[PDB]
Amino acid sequence: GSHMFMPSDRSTERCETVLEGETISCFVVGGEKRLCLPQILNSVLRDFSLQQINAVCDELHIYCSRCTADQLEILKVMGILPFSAPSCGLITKTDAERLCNALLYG
Repeated sequence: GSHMFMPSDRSTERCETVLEGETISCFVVGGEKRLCLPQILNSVLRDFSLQQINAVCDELHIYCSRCTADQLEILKVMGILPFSAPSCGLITKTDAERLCNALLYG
């Protein structure tokens, strides 16, 4: 058992937010919505190269976190990711908005 060692709460539900016209699934962590990165890359930023996206993320000091086992499962149950997805990155709402703004406009 891990509970006796005082583990932190895990994600138990998902939510969503609208990013540049697309509804993206998220998990609230630390008071901020964390957006499913693959979903963004496959929709709002579908026509941008991963090289450019990555380059701009670095310039904006955007850190992409990794889905916990619980978050990965929830996204799969929601049909957002295939059941065979090995992992999934997350990006904060603020970071995602700035990234899309930098790429889509100006």
